[PDB]
Amino acid sequence: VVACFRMTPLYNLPTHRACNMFLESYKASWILTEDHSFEDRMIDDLSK
Amino acid sequence: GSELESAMETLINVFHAHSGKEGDKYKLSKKELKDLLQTELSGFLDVQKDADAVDKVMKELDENGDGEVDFKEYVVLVAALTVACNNFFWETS
Amino acid sequence: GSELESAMETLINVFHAHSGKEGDKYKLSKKELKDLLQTELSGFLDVQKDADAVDKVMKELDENGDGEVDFKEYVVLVAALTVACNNFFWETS
Ligand SMILES: [Ca+2]
Ligand SMILES: [Ca+2]
Ligand SMILES: [Ca+2]
Ligand SMILES: [Ca+2]
Repeated sequence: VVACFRMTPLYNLPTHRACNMFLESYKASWILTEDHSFEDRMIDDLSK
Repeated sequence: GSELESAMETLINVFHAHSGKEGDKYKLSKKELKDLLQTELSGFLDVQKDADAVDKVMKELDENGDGEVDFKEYVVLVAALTVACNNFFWETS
Repeated sequence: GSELESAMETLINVFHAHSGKEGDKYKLSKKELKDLLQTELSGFLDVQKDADAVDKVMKELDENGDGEVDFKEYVVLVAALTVACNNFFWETS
């Protein structure tokens, strides 16, 4: 029971700190995972 | 009348006595708290197996980050343990 | 020790007494809470003498706003204050 009495809740955290970590998490997962393949297009367009 | 005062003063006697013998006379250090709990509860505590569990529980219980358990923090935790014991009573069936 | 266990037992006893005194299941109405308070802590505590304090304490205890108090809320806060009183007594007064 004491293992959980701490409970370290996220919902109580101040908004600005939570937003600052949310940007980090979003960048880490979503944007980073997103895959864009533009190298072929860019090289072809430059070569033309 | 003053029965809650009696319970509270008994609490004070016990945890201060368990603090003084082992370390700083008043507060609750890690070793103080470990031996204290050993003295306090038997047949119910699961912390007996590892003193490192006592250490980490102390670390959390010291959100103030001083390594010493404040009296208010300790009493609120043992109130949560009263909560757990009442839940035990209801779970009994 | 088992004495501290009995201290929690005394808390539970006093709680369930006034939880059923007015029949509020297991939860302290405003009236049960008031009578409880001036019963357990005669002296340092005031409910009849401080009715505005009783009302503010009704709001504070009932952060949920239910107006009734279960075990967790008062055990936490009342234990904290009632034990911290003597800690201040030793420290300065
Ligand atoms: Ca100490
Ligand atoms: Ca602390
Ligand atoms: Ca009740
Ligand atoms: Ca309430």
